[PDB]
Amino acid sequence: AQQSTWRDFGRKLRLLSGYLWPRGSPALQLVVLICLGLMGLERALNVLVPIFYRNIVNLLTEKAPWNSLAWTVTSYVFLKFLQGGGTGSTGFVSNLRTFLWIRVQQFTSRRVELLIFSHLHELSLRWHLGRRTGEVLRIADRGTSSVTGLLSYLVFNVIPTLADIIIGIIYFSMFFNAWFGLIVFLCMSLYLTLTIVVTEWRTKFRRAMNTQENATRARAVDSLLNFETVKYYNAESYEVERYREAIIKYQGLEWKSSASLVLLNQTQNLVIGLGLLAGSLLCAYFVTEQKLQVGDYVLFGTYIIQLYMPLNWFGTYYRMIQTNFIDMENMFDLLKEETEVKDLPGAGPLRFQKGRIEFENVHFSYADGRETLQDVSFTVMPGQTLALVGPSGAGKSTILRLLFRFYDISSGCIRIDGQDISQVTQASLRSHIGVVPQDTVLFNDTIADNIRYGRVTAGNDEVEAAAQAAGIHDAIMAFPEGYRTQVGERGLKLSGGEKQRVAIARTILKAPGIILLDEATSALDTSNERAIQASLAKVCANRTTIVVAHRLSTVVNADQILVIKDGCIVERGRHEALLSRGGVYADMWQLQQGQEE
Amino acid sequence: AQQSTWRDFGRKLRLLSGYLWPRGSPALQLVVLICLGLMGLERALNVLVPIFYRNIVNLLTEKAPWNSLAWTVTSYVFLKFLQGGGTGSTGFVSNLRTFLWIRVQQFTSRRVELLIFSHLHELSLRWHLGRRTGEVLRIADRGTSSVTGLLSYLVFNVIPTLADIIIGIIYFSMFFNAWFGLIVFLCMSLYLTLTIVVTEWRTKFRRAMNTQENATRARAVDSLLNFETVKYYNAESYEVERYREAIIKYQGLEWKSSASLVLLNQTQNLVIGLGLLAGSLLCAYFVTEQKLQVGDYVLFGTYIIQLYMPLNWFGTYYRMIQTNFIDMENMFDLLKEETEVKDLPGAGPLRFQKGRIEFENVHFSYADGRETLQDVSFTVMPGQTLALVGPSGAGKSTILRLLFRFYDISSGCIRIDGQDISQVTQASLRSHIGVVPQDTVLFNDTIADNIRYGRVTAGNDEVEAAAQAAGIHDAIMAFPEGYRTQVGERGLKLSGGEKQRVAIARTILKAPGIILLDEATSALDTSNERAIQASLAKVCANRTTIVVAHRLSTVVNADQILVIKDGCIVERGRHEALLSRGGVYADMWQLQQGQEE
Repeated sequence: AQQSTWRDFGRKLRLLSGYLWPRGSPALQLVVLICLGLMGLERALNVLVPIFYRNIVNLLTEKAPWNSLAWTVTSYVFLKFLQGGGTGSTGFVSNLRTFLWIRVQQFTSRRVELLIFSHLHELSLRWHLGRRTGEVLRIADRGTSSVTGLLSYLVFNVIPTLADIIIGIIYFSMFFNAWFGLIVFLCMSLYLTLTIVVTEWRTKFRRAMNTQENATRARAVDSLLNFETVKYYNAESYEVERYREAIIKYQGLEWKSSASLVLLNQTQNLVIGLGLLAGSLLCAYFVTEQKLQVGDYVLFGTYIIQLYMPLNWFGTYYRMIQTNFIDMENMFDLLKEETEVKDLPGAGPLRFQKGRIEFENVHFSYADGRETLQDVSFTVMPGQTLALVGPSGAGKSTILRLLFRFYDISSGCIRIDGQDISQVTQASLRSHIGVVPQDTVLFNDTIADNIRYGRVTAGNDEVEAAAQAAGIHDAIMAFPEGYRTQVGERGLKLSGGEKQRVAIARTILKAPGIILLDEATSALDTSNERAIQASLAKVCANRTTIVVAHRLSTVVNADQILVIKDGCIVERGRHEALLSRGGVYADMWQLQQGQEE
Repeated sequence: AQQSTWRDFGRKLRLLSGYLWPRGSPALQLVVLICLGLMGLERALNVLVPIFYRNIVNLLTEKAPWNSLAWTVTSYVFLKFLQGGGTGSTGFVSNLRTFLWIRVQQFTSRRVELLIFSHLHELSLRWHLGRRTGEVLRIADRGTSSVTGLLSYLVFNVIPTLADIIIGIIYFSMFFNAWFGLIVFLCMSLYLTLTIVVTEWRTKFRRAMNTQENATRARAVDSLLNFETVKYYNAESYEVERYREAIIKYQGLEWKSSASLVLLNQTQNLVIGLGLLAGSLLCAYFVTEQKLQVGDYVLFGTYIIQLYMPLNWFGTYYRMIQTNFIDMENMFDLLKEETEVKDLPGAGPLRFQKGRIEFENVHFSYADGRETLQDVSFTVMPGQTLALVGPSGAGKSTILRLLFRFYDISSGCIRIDGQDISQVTQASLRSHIGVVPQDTVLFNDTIADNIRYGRVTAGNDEVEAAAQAAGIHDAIMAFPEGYRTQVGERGLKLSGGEKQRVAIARTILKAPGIILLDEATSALDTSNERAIQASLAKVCANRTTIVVAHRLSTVVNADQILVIKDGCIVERGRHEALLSRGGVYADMWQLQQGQEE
């Protein structure tokens, strides 16, 4: 229950990383089994090959014919080839183990990254505005690389290194005289303690260096963005002198940081030299003079400096483990709770005998932000043109946003045909109704598979039926590549109303039950819209149509309109009556006829 | 004369990097001398210490008392401590050499970076058009780090490594039998050739991996910025399937890249193993059986794998040398030619008996861009209010920049008092006249040393004389820290006209001869300006004043105005006459009196 690094670490491993591989089950567990087998084989070879080095030295000092030497030295060169030298040539089986490990690394990275990317298509848009999304994608894929590097380094470069230390200290404690193992243990404990102490002494100097670095960069960048000001008042020498003393003090701080780093290197060198100074325990100390051989010296001198080379790399792991742990908690905690979605059981899709919609007393405020609807209730028969054309506040878009189930509002629930919307599922509502946006964004793809996006699986009718029904067969046959023009925004800007008519073509390829015009054009001239409205309102048919606008040449229904004020209806009138009797829309009509010239 | 990497490289070293250190001349050449001495000492120790290893092995196989062994093995541990192990512990004298080298590294980095930063305060914005300065500052400090890393790596990690190779091959060619040196030379030539061939084979795979990486990132980021479009039309599975196959083909390309990298590691391992396979030339090959000792084997087995460990690091140097060379040519060529400045000899500062200014037929166009002045000539007596208040084109703001000597214009040079401006120096003109900008930018500093820039070494009359003469002593005594409020833009936004009145306070602390009131407020209400204009025009005194505006409640001089049209005067009139006779300013006055309500 405490805030530490084993309660959450033990909670996230309760069979969560246990079904990590349920896809390639015949031929993926064999890969990790062969990787563990090669890891154990390499840990065995690291102890096995200096024994053969000692055998070569003992056979040279105790002279033998060439048949007892040639196969021995070729087998030694072979067994050293299987484990490489030191850092150089990285061994024969370790890099092969990484070449086999890269496939399951790609598999687990693909799994966790698709899990994140599939999680970020639920959890609603109310939370869809943190302030940015490039930063959350950057911490997302840094977190995926972080968790795969963390698991790889923790299972490959910490635990096998410690196992090599344990098998070496068992070797020195059992097989020479149980005297060298005390030296190895004290030297390695002193090495690790001095390394972590000078590392935690160095981190604050590095942080001060970074703060002085971005301070002395921010002192210069604003001085050079003010070029006109520095060409004024002829004071360039003062600014270059101040930047001179700023970079002087920055060089002083990073000189302190470099002094800390070379002191770390000096302490590691002093510890490894004092540990290697016990090579004088190979002469006249009941060693090598009475009861040991010649190769027992070179075995020590090879194996001690052999097992100390992975201990150099404790630098640039510890900070990497810290950054990987903070990236793991950032990707684990700050991404996955819930926002709004209620897919409760016992839910039929929808009921669609007609196209009615019904409203009863909606009440919502934007989390005590922008004021919005109150006391709105009306009933629309199947097949009707309805306008929401009041002043440009929040209640206009409010009608457009709410029927699509972005968020719940009040105890009262909306009733489309015969069932409330809080009980039924999401996908039937998102499929049976279809809106027309204010502006259409084409993806970086062709024009033909931007019209495809609603239906799916083309079917070879989108250039034949949808392009002709929108009246755009000429312009889809007026492309240099025929119709496959592979630009959405990285090439030519297409037009203003062309994006709206291709959104209407997408709506035709959706075939909705209730269409919600949502601010039809709002960007270009009305002379194109009033000319091509016979094809724009072809999708306007025997179905419920709800349109919002402010250029009121489109609203010519003359049946009933619902001019809104501050999210509150006070008239619930109609077009001829709001031009005649209840003038609020009439005053807007006077100022609009004054606006037309 | 050819475009290659030695003509310019030999031209930039003709005594340019020869006076690199003329500041710390008593105690900075000793530092680089001790660094070269320690480099030579470490190159000597790398050959010296395996000789003592051979002596230890020969004395152990040819048994001696402990007095002939103990000092020998302690001296060997000492001499190995002075040069470290392999990569581990980095030696005793090399890291000390870098600790002494970091000071002269800071010195040369400070020199070249202050040279760049002092060069970028000269010439004319006839370059101050490069639509980006963050990138040129980024390329600038990357170039400084580039050139210091290039010089350090070239003098420390290439030439001493080659000297170690030469002294080793002289050792093998002179001291064993002149047979092992052929093996070492052939092995190292084969190693370097295979390394550079597989490196140039791998670079194109890395470039293809980077192109597929940013392609598959750009395919996802625009899909997720269109979250409303993907919540529309319920087609999330299609986008995640397309992103699935995109990251599949990206993983295939980077699998090819990783295969190339592990093939490079395999080729290096094969070459070092085939070179080490000549350790079978230490048995029955006129070696170690008739005329050599036991330590001659371990000398070979230590020194061959000793001198091959710097040869591993040819990777991640060659690409670094390429990036450092392209950064060096980017910082060397694309920064320093000239723009405009003419500081020719034979130039008096200025002549300042009065405050006259005189104009004769200016003609300029913005490099065939925006059309500007033609046929403008007039004469202003010392002490006069003059307006340039035509339509908002390019001819209004032409004069302030032009009189301040930003650029030459035509054969007609301007004559301020008795001398043309193309002959005299820059600093006297930039000091004797002072302008008032449209908007004032406060630096990230206190308020008191933002007023202090004009005088230099203000001492403490700026809060007493300048703050009282501008009438701002109350607001400079109304701060929580008294007056030292350490925010310019990172804290509170101060006000609109407060920046203009503190610019007027800076102008008072400049004490100009001719003031150019360039677009006084242009952002806030006129009721503050017309109330505090008695302190705004306190600097308006017995001196030449030139003001530009469009809110014409300020221009009340009624002496002579110079309303401009398309950079051309056709009236050269006055206020009462342009309201009475030559109506162009009168038509502007009619539409402005129609604009006031």
